[PDB]
Amino acid sequence: TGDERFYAEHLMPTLQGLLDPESAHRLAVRFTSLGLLPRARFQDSDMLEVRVLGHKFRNPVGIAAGFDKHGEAVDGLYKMGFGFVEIGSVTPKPQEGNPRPRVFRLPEDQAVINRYGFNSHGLSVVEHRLRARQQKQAKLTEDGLPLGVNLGKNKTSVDAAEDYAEGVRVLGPLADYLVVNVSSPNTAGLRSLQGKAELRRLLTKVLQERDGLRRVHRPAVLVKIAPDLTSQDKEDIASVVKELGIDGLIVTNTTVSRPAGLQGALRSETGGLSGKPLRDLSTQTIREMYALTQGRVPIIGVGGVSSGQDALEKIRAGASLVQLYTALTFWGPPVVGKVKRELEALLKEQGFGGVTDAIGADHRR
Ligand SMILES: Cc1cc2nc3c(=O)[nH]c(=O)nc-3n(C[C@H](O)[C@H](O)[C@H](O)COP(=O)(O)O)c2cc1C
Ligand SMILES: CC(=O)Nc1ccc(-c2ccc(-c3ccccc3)cc2)cc1C(=O)O
Ligand SMILES: CCCCCCCCCC[N+](C)(C)[O-]
Ligand SMILES: O=C(O)c1cc(=O)[nH]c(=O)[nH]1
Repeated sequence: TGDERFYAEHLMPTLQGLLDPESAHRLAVRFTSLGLLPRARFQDSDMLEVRVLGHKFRNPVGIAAGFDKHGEAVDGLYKMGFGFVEIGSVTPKPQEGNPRPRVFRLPEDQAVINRYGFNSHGLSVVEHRLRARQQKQAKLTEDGLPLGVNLGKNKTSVDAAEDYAEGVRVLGPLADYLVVNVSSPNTAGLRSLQGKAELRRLLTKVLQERDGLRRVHRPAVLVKIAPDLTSQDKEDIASVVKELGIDGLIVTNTTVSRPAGLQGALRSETGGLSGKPLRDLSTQTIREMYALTQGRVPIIGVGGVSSGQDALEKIRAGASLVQLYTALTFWGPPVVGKVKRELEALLKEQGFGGVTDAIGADHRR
């Protein structure tokens, strides 16, 4: 029917009652890849346009990594209304991830816990999948609909930095921006790459490889961090980011914390928690990183965004763009248009000429 209320109150609840989360996810990717979606309707206004990372974004709402892990539904996602698409978290070689079940719903908390473990088709498969639509994407990007590629590492890799280096060389030429994901809570020792010494070495290699690509194929490089960092960790990341000239940060992957108050029966499953319970922890992390980097480093805010208010709070905290995933798993496609519509209304209501004017607003009051 293509209606917010119908999807949230009937279609989605029914779907989740018939299919486990991973099955619903696979089914969703299929329908999305085929463009079988409800009306978009919402028309992006000039107010939502953002210029950052060397690109124009029709609107600041993107689909976070993890929904389209292998780059199979990019075009369908733009059709859904996202201002930008970030694909997967691709590992050099293909790998299956953890055994099932590996993802769980916490309906009473509007949250999800996942421990997929980097299931990925691998760089080669994704490379050819993106090459098949490389020129179509070039036009989309020019039209204000950029593509991001999230890089991960193989479970059995003996050289983490080389895994990311490979990703930069293979998919960097096909992306507007690359994401060095060192914040997955489901890969042993991965988060330790967020440490100062280890991060500096890793990012120096990544940036060298990126700089070695032809200008037209030279993507911006961002680092995606966890919401569970100590104050010391954040200070160190900010320092390395400014020292190396990292282009941006994606703030907050899922959390390994289990906030008091979770009601879901599956709250104690191992994995990263996403959704509403993560929202403010992520917003506060965005706020801190913005201040530590003097507002000079673009931030993509993500974690628990399901409304215009959620989006604006992250923008005012310092995010230039935001992403969502879990909200889509509960409310369906209509949630994209809802967030954009509510965000536009709030911007006007609060006297902002547009999204750009609101970025980091809280720090100036
Ligand atoms: C099932 C699932 C799979 C995910 N896979 C990835 C991934 O491969 N790479 C990554 O950087 N983040 C991944 N994420 C994290 C999301 O990109 C995002 O940082 C986090 O879920 C917070 O946003 P949300 O509350 O809107 O879901 C995943 C999240 C979920 C729920
Ligand atoms: C862990 C995870 O990714 N879960 C999920 C991921 C996606 C979805 C989904 C998203 C979009 C539709 C859709 C698409 C086209 C037309 C109409 C509806 C359907 C299902 C549901 C879940 C879920 O847990 O239930
Ligand atoms: C992904 C399973 C959820 C089932 C709903 C599929 C909705 C079809 C939307 C109809 N349409 C393409 C015409 O807009
Ligand atoms: O593949 C996964 O398990 C995964 C990766 C990541 O970066 N974040 C997450 O929540 N899950």
